[PDB]
Amino acid sequence: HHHHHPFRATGDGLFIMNEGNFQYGNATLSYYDPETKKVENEIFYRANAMKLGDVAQSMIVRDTIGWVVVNNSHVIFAISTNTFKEVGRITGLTSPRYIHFISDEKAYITQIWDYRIFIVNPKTYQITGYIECPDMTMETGSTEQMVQYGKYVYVNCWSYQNRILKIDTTTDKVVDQLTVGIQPTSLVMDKNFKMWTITDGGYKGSPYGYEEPSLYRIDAETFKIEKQFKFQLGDAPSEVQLNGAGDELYWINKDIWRMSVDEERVPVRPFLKYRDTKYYGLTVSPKNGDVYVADAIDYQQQGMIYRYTEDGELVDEFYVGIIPGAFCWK
Ligand code: CNC
Repeated sequence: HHHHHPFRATGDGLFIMNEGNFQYGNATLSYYDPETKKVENEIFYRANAMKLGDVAQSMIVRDTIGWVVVNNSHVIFAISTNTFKEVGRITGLTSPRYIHFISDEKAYITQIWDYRIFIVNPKTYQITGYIECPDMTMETGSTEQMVQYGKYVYVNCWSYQNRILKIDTTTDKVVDQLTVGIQPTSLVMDKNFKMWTITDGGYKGSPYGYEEPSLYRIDAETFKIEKQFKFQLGDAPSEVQLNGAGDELYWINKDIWRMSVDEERVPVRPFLKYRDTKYYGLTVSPKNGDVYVADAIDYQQQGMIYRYTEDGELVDEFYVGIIPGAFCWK
């Protein structure tokens, strides 16, 4: 007829969630093919004729449907992973963080500025319940990333909290907790069924705290801490990630750092050196073993991704949205 055929996502590509400026409404989604090395920006806007919203935080792909969590627009959009077109949405979310699917019929949505985890039925798009976290307020509340062991979801508590919680999905109740250093940022489960989390500093002039941050290996069966790796005061680490095998752990602390999940010690040498910039998100390809590093670079201008081989040679670098912070494989 007339207009050029719409953009489609063929193949085993990569969504990049760009946070945008908080309060400025300029969050965007990007898509990248590793084979083609072509990035498409603003795919949500261009597909739906509608701005993504305000702090685009995270994403999960589930049977060709992508669940994109817009933290500060109080929403999660279901999109086609082929078309990027909205197929449905979940609204009325305090300030969502991450979504974890127990089943098709039930998922948990963590929140900041709330003491509850929301329970939804993804097939109806409806809230089904709430999970009251102990010793938590609406004023300082924070749930974040999740992993499942058996019948249990574990979840780290970040902004002005110092805990990992343990939830029985049979009852949807918190049944156990573990205190760690302040503001654990992230959580992953390795091939040995050990969780890893890394704290940030707090910040200079926090009313909650400012201490030395730490990486923790934790057994999933027994919920006990096995190691701790303490770093410098004024470090502010973030975004722990695993490779596809779950035997190589990576995190951000000025540089990108890498450690085999086996072995008792933090390597001397990073995976990738500091650049007087703000490395901010991170992922590993489950096909290639390749490492993508999201640079926010000053948090103002258009950000960049940097792609490296498992063995540390630069493959590609490409411009995305403002403050890229998270990835999701298709
Ligand atoms: C830098 C930064 C960022 N932060 Co802070 C983080 N960590 N933050 C910080 C640091 C600021 C040090 C500094 N001034 O450089 C740091 C660690 C101290 C901080 C503090 C906080 N932050 C916090 C959070 C949760 C967030 N932060 C982001 C704004 C989050 C950003 C991510 C994002 N997508 O925006 C972020 C990575 C980039 C913001 C920025 O510097 N923009 C550059 C430039 C454009 O500045 P801007 O327009 O004026 O932005 C200002 C604000 O963002 C302010 N600010 C920073 N964080 C917050 C948080 C809140 C709640 C408010 C009202 C303002 C801020 O600092 C900037 C001053 O110019 C956030 C979007 C990150 C995320 N995606 O989860 C998220 C807020 C989302 C929400 N719904 O609340 C803390 C609650 C974390 C904590 N418990 O320690 C805390 C709040 C303290 C406060 N209100 O003063």
